[PDB]
Amino acid sequence: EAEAKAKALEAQYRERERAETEALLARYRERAEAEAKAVREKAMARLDEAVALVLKEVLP
Amino acid sequence: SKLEAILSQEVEAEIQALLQEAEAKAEAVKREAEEKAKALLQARERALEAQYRAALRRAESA
Repeated sequence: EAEAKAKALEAQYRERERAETEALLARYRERAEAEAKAVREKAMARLDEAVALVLKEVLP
Repeated sequence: SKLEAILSQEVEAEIQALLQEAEAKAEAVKREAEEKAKALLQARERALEAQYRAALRRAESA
């Protein structure tokens, strides 16, 4: 009974292990792409308001 | 012989005590082997839960 419980117990929780590792990997993929498009989107609202003033600042 | 019958009551006393001791030693066997199934079951469970915790922490941090 000990070795039977150990075998099926390992079966169940290793399957939960792989379920976990996909269940967090692909979700952090989709959030990372959302935040990449978010930071590019907030950036591409001012990208020539900044470069105009700093090319003013560089030029003597 | 009467003293042979007294030898028989000594032998029956030994039979009584020997079946008592037989059940005593078999009882200790079944006891300790069950409680080592116990505490070993528990060690297995906490280890595999801790290993799944390692999966939790490490995959989320990655």
